[PDB]
Order: sequence, then C-alpha cells, then structure tokens
Amino acid sequence: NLLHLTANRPKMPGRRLPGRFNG
Amino acid sequence: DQQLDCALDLMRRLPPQQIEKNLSDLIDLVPSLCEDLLSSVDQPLKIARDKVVGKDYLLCDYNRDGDSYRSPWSNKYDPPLEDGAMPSARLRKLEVEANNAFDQYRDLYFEGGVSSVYLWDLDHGFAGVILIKKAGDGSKKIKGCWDSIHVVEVQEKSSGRTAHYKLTSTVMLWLQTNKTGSGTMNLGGSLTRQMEKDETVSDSSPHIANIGRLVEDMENKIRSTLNEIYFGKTKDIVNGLR
Amino acid sequence: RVSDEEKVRIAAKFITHAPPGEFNEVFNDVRLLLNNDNLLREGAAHAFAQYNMDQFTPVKIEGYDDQVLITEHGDLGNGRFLDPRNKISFKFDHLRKEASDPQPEDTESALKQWRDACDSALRAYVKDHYPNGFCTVYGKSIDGQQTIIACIESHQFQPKNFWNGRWRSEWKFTITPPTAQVAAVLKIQVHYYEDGNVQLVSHKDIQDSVQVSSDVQTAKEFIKIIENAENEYQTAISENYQTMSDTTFKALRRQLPVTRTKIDWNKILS
Ligand SMILES: [Ba+2]
Repeated sequence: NLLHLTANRPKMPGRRLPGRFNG
Repeated sequence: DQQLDCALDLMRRLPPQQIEKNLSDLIDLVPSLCEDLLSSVDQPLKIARDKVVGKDYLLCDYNRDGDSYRSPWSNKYDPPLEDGAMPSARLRKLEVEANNAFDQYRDLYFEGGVSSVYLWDLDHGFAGVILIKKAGDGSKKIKGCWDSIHVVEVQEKSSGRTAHYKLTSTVMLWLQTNKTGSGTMNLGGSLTRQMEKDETVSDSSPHIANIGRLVEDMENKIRSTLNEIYFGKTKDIVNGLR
Repeated sequence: RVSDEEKVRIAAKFITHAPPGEFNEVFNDVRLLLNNDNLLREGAAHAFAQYNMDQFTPVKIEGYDDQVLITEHGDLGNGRFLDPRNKISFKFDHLRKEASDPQPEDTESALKQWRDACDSALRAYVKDHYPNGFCTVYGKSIDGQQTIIACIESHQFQPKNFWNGRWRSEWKFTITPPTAQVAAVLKIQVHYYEDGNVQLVSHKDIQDSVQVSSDVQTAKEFIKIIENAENEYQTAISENYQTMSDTTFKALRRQLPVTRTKIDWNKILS
C-alpha cells in the first residue's frame, strides 16, 4: 500500500533487454 | 498480478546501501518482470567516457538498448549497435539544445559533476530524462554523491500552442564516513516527487524553458526536503531510540 | 533461466534484510513474488529465525514482567530459547513472534551471581537511558573462559508516519582476573520511506580492558564503561550529522546560483 510514482513514468518500448536476460 | 506492486514495495524497504544488488536479485526472483523492473526501479547513475568527442555522459536504463548505451554527444551506442533506438531528427535537435541548456544549469547549481539529457518519441509528443551526477570531494573524510533523475512526459496538441507536462523526479543522496567516534556511518537512499502542469508553448516559452523551470523548481524543492529528512528526521529518530 | 533453488535463496536473503519493524511487509512481498508456499517453507525457514536473532527481537512471556531478547546466545535448539533473567526456557514461533510453554531451566551455578549482578546493574542502566529498551545478560564459559554477554535492544516503530528505527548493542566481558577484555558492537538502523527509501546504517566496534574485583563492584564498572561508550557513540553520530549537513551536503549542490535568483531560462537558451 505504498504509492509507486516511478511505475507510471513514460516508457520507450522496443528496448532489447540486457543479453544475460535474453530478450 | 500483484507481483510488480510487491517488487516495488520491496525496493522501498530493502537497504538502499545494496540498491544495485537488490534490483539484480529481484529480477532473478521474478524474471518475467525484467523489463518493467529496469523501467521502474531507479539505480545510481554511472559515468562513461564518450571516446568520439571526449566528454563524460551518464548511463541508466533510459539510454540503454541491449548491453549498449547511447551518448548524447556523439549520438552513438557503446559498444556499437547495428540497430539501436535513435531519436528522430527533430527530437535529436531538441536533445542537443537540452544537453547544452542542462550543462549550463549543472554548472550554475552544481559547479562540477556530469549531466546528460535523453529524449524519445511518444505517439502524441515526447519524453525525456534529465540526469545529473555529482561526487563530493571527500573533505572531512566524508564520501558524498548526488544523483538526479528527472523524467518528463510532454503531450503535444494539434494546435502546437499548449502542452501538458508531467515530471517525475528522483534524487539519490549518499553519505558515508568511518571515524573513531562514530564507527561506520552510511546515510543513503532516495526520494521521488511528481508534478504536472499545462503550459503555453511559444517562442517566449519554448519546450526546453518549460521543462527547465519545472526541473529547477522540483530539484530546489527536493534539495530542501532531503535536508529535512536526512539531517532532521533521521537524526531525530536516532535520538529517539536512546 | 532462474531455478527455484535460486529464487528461494533470494527470498530467504530479502527476508533476513528486512528493516526494523517491517518484517511482515517484506515477508508478504516475497511470499507473493515466489508464489510457492512450499518452496518458501523449505528453503527459507532458517531466515525467520536468523532475522529474529540478528534483530534482538524482544518478546513478552506470559507470566513474567518485562521482555526477553531473542539472540544467538539464547538459542537452545529445537525451537526453544533461554530467558537467563527469569531462569526459564520457552518455545518461540519465529513467524508469529510468540513465546509459549515456559519451563524452569538450569544454566551455570558458577557464573550465577555475576550474571545476576551484571543483569541487575544493566537493567537499571537500560531503563534510565532508553525510552523502551530491553536487555538480556548471559553467563557462559567460552573456550574455558567465563564470559558475561550483555545484549541491549531499543526500537521505535511508526509505520503510519513511514519510519522505523532500532538500536542494538552487544557487550562481551571475558573475565581474566585481575582484568577483563571488553569487546562490543553498537548498531543503529533507521528507515524513512514516505515517497522514498532513506536509511541510516551504523555500527561501531569497541575494544577495551578494565579491572575486575567482586561481582557487584565489577558490575558497576562494566555499566560505566557501557554508558561512557554508548554516550560517546551517540554524541559522535550527531556530530557527523552536523558535518555532513554543513560541509558535504552543501558542497554537492548550491541552493541557488551566485546571482541569488533562479535561472532565466531564455537567457540560458540564447
Ligand atoms: Ba508489462
């Protein structure tokens, strides 16, 4: 029940994950 | 389901002295949340060297693509990438201008340190991150570091005469010392604030000025809050324990 | 790409690293992230116990005044802990943080009066110096050497105001007449989390060596050493705070540019 401001910042989709995480 | 909410709650509670390891551990605990976690969990800023122009720039999730980071100076990824996300020509021009502007802002307020600005396109406007990193000189055997992460979303209108701005700013402040009287003391962490405003977009009030004013107002406010929380509230809590 | 074994190792780690007064929230978070109550039960039960002992969790025993600390020194095996002041053992549920089944217990008839004298002196010191402090004093022979181990806990939990704090101190006097070697460690953790996550983590190691005589007089002397060192630590922490604020924080960023006004953004841009 804490407010998470950083969860609703604008995103950039299409970013590849770091290699060690695959995608 | 509630997983992201719990992951973010965890980051608010685990010691920020282990902030980098905490995130790495969380992504291992819930691997399918990796993108969302990299996007929502702030980390200390890292300084890299742009070997093309010879200027320092800052690394975070916002200028990353795969394992490479984009420099705001040379507009290139390091290590090189075939197909890294790049701003449009119009946004890159705004980005160069912002970088120059926030470099003067940085000199004026911080008198040192490193800044970086990264913009990207949205369907109806654009977003940016304004990054500032300043290390203290180590006087009186105190290590100090300040990180600013200002993320702005700008929604542009068909008329081009007004825009909606939403700023979400985190500042991280780290202090550490080891002395005979106190032993080891590490006072560290971050605060995040948000605000939102419609502004006129004009030649007298262009996007960079609108964003600059909001960033300046926010960071001045957070500097004073940090002062209150770090040196007022935590100290009072310590003295309340004994 | 991450195995269950690795996930529960991480779950156990996070549980042990929960800030003072926030064990329940962290546990709830981790439980929902693992989403495997069996894995959590098997691979993370050591972590509940390790948390409580590391944190010197005070616990009320039905029938006895004041509380006792859960510590590594009280751990009797089989879910039981020692209360050395009331001379009892009890079952302790690490998850509910509840004591039960108190039973009379024997310890060390040799170190008996010394432990009691030190306990008596320490309890008065703790009630005088801490708002809601608790202490536990153990007397054991370690590697053949008679040792008094004094543990002190004091916490303030205010989650409605988004903060919690805890002091722990542990003092070991190894009796080598006519002296005693003193080793101690003092620790503080404070967490503020209204719209953020700021923590102080602090610890100080103490080495000293003092004269020993009779049980009551030595107890007085031990408490003076504890008092002097804990006062000096708390004083030095407040001095460090002043220095961090007037020196380091001020050098990291100005309040305003030298013009004593905020920026003219139009003049920046041209
Ligand atoms: Ba998603």
